[PDB]
Amino acid sequence: MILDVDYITEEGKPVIRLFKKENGKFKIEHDRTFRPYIYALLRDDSKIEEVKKITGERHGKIVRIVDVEKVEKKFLGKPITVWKLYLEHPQDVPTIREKVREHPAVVDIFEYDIPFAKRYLIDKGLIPMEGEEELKILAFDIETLYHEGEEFGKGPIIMISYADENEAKVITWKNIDLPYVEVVSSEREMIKRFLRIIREKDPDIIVTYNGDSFDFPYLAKRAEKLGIKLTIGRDGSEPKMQRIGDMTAVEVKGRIHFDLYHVITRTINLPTYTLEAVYEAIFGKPKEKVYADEIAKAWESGENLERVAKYSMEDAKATYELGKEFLPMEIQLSRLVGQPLWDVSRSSTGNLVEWFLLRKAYERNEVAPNKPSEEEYQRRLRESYTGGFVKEPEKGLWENIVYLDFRALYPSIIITHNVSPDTLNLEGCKNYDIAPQVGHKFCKDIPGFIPSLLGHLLEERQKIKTKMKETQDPIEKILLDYRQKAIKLLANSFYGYYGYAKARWYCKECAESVTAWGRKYIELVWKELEEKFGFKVLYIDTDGLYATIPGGESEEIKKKALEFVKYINSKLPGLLELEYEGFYKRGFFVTKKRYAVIDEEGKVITRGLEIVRRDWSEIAKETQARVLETILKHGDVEEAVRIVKEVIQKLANYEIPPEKLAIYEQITRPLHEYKAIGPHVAVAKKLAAKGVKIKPGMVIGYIVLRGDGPISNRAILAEEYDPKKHKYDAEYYIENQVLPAVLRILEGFGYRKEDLRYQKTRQVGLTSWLNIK
Amino acid sequence: PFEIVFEGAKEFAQLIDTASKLIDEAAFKVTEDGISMRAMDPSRVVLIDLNLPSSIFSKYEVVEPETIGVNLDHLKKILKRGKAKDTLILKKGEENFLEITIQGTATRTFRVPLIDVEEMEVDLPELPFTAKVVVLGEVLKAAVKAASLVSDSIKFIARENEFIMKAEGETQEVEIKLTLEDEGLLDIEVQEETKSAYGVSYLSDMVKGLGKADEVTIKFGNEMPMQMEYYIRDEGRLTFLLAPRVE
Repeated sequence: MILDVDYITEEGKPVIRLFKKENGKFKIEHDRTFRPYIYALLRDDSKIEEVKKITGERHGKIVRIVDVEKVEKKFLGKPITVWKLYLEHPQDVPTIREKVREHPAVVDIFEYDIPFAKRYLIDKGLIPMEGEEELKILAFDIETLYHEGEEFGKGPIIMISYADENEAKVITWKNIDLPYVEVVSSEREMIKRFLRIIREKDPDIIVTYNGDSFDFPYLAKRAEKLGIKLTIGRDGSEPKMQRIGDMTAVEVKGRIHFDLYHVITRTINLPTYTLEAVYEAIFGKPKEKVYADEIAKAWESGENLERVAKYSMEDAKATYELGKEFLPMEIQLSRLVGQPLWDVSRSSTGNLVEWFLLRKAYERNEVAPNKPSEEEYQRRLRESYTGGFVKEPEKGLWENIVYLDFRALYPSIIITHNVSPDTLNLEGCKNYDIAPQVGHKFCKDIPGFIPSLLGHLLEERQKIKTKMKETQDPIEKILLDYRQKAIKLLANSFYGYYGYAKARWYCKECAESVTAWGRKYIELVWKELEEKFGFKVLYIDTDGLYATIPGGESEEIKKKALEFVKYINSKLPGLLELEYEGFYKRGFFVTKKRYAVIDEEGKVITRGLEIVRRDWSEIAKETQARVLETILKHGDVEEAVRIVKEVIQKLANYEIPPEKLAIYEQITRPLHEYKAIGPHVAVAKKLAAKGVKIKPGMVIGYIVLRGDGPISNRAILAEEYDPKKHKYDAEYYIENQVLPAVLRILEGFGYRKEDLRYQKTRQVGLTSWLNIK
Repeated sequence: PFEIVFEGAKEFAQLIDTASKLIDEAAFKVTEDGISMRAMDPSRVVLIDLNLPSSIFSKYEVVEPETIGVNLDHLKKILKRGKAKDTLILKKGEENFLEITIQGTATRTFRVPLIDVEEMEVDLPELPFTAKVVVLGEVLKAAVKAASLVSDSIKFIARENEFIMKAEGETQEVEIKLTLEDEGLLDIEVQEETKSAYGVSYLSDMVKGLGKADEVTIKFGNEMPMQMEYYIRDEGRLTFLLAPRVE
C-alpha cells in the first residue's frame, strides 16, 4: 500500500521514491526511470527540428531538451497532435517552458506545471491507500506556557501527550503521580522520550489537531533551542515545512502527518474550532477545558498539576478519537482522486476535483487545459457567480410541514443535460439540451468528458449502496458507507469546480446552466405541487422545498406528499429526482436562511435564530429557548410572549440570580493592546492594578451594574458581585440581552419591544372620569 | 366689555403662573357672576379649573358677558411685573384686545391681544373620593421634587390619621409619612385605606408655583383621579383634576 511519494536527486537525475507499507513492513522503492515532460502544440509538426534545440540555464549548465516524440492525444474531445518534450530533471522545466512557448513554432504548451511526484502517480496509474494494510495511528498534543504577545517558542513546552489504538500518556518534567503520566528529568528529556515513543510505536500516520501551525512548529523551536534533532521521520529526518495551498504545512518523510484542523474545519460549521467544541459537536460527549491562568499557576506553584495533566491526556485521547473518526473518509477520498493523504487532507474540493480530472484525463487520452493566466485568473475572480435559489418565505406559523428535496441536484443536471466545456455550443449535433434562461447549448450526441466521469461516479455509488445494505460484514458495511460518502462529497464538488477561478476545466456557462436548470426544476416542482395537489409552498432554498396543505390533516399531507413525489419523478427528465425527505409537526420561516421546525420526535431544527456565542448570558439563552419550544411544541406565540414578559419583569424587580447574568470572555492579548475596551477587558485591567494574573489566555466573567457611565466602566467580576451590596443593570440585561434574543422570533408575528418591556404603573387619560367628554 | 379690579397684583400673578405650566392658551369666561377658565393639558391627563367670583374683586363691572382667549405666556410676562401692593385693573371694550393696568408706584398699562382658543366644553366631575388631605405647599413641593430624582411616578397612600408619599428608583428611593403631628399635614380625613399613583411630571407643573406657606387640599381614591384645590381669597378656587397611573 502506497503511503506517499517524492523524489531525491542523484547525479542530477530524479529518483522517485515510494513509501509503502506492504505486509506490516515499511518499504522504500526507488525508481530512476520516470521522466519529466511537457507538451508542445506545433502548428507545423516538422518545425520540431529547430524547436527541440532550445535550451536554458538555472544553476550553471545549459538545460537541453533530452528528447521529443510526436504523440496523438486529444483535446477537449477533438483530435490533436502534440509533442512530448522529455527533460532530464523536473527543475529544468520552468527554464525551458518560458522559452518553448516563444518560438512561433508552438501555438501553446500543456501539462507543464504538474509536480514530478504527482505526475508519477497519475501516469504510473498508482493510487495511494489502495489495499487493506493495517496502519499504525498515533496522536499527539503539546502543552506549553506560550501565550500571545510573546515570542513563539520562547516559553517551554510543559507537556507532550500522545495516544493510540490502546494507550494515552503524558510526558512532563515535574512530578505527578498518575498511572498515565511519565515523569522525566527535563524538557530536553521529555522531547527525547517523545522521539523514542514514535521510534517504538513506529506510526504510519501521526495525527494532530492544528499541528501544522502550532504543535510541530513550536516543537521545532524548542528542539533547536535545546539542541536536539527531531528524528521523527522514518529516515531519521525532521518534520519539514511544505507550502500547500496558501498556507505552510508540515510533513514527516516516512509517515503521514494528518492534521485534523483542515479536514474538520471544512466539513462542519461552528462558532469556533477549539478541540473541546469539535469533540463535543462530533460525539456529543463534553470535554472540559483548562486555561492559561490555571495552567501557569499549577506549573509555577507545583500544586494542582493533576488536573492540568488530565486535560493533557484528555487532549490526546480526543485527537486520537477524532482521527479514527475522520481518517476513514479522507483515506477513501485520497483513493478516490489519485493523490497522497497528506495532500488530500489539506486540499479544497476544487483542487480535489482538479487532481481527479488530471488522472482521468490521462486514462482517456485527453490533454489537460492549463490553469488560467494571472490576468485570466484575476478577471475571473472579478466575474460575478451564481448561487442557490431561495424563495422569500411565507410568514406565520404552520402545521404538518413536509420537506421535499432533489437527490444530487446539480450532479444529476450536469449528467442528464451533458453540461461540459467540450459540449458547450458545438455545432451540427443531432440533439442539444438548452439551458433555461441563459440559453446555452449542449450537444447530447456524445457524453461530455465531465458528465461521463460524473455519470460513472454515481453509478459506482449506487453499486456501493447496494452491495452495502446486502452483505452482513458490519465492518465492511461501514468501510463502504465511507466509500459511498467519498463519492457523494466528490460529485457535489463538480458544480463549484466549474466556477473555481483556478480551474483548468473552468466553464462559466456550465455553471450558469446548472443553476438555471436547478431553478427550472425547482419552479416546476413548486408549480405542480400547488396547482395540482393543492399544496402551499412555504419556503424553498437551493435544493429543498417546504410545503403543506393548509388546514389539511397530518396523514393526508404525508400521503399526498408521497403521492406527488412518485408522480413528479415520472415526469422529471434523466436522473432528476425528488424525494419525500422529512416531516415536521410545526414550524415557521422568518426570513431567507432563518427558520425553525420540529419533528414528531419533538426534535427541533433551527437556522439563523438561536443565540450561541458566550456573548450571551444564560438568561438570554434560556428564555429564547423557552420561547422557541412553546411556539413549536404547543403552537402559541401567546404563552411565549407571556414568558418573555414575566422574565423581563423579574429582571426589573431584581429577582434573577447573578449567574444567569454573567457573560464570559477570554483576553485575546495584553490589556495594553486592546483598542475597544469592553466590560471584561476593563474588569481585567481593573484587577490588574490589584496586581493579578491577566495572562492573554484567561476568561473574565462579568456582570454590568446600575452605574451611570458606559457598560465597560461598570462591570464587576462574576464574583465580586454580591447582592445587598450590588445592583445589576436590569435595563442592560433587558435591552441588550433578552429582547434581542427573543425578537428574532417574535418580531415576525407582529410583536415589538414596547409590547414586552415592563413598568409597574402606566399613565392613563383623565377623559373617562369626565362626563361631557 | 368689562372692568375688573383685583387688589394685590402679585398674588394674582402667581395664580395665573401656577395654572399655566401645563397650558399655552386659555379662554376666560367673564360673566356677571365672576371669571372662570376651564381647560385640559395637551395630553388630556390634567383638567385645570379656575373660578373667581366677583366677590373677590374690589370692582366688578360686567356689561356684556364675554370670553377672551389669551396667550398665557404673554399674559404671564405682564403680570410678572406686578408688586404685592399693586392693584390690578382689567379693561375690555369694543376692540379685540384686553387692557391691563398694574397700578401703584409705577402704574403702567399693557395691551394684550385676544386670540381664538378651541373651547372644549367639559364639566368638573363630582368623584367619590375616599381620602381628603390638607397640606402645606412646602412638604408637597419637596416630596414631588424628591421623587422626581428616583422614579417617574409617585404613590399616594392614606389611611385614618396617616398620609404617605413614596416612589421607587433604579437604585435608591423616597418616602414620606405624615400624621396630624407633622403640621405639614394640617388636616386629614379618609374613609377607607386609599392608594393611587400619579405622574411626577404632572404634579411638578401643578406644585411648581406654590408658596411654602400655601395650603392645598388633596382628594383622591384608589386607582382614581386625584383632586387638588388651592383657594384664593377664600372664595376663589383653583382646581386640578389629575388622571392616575394605574398598575
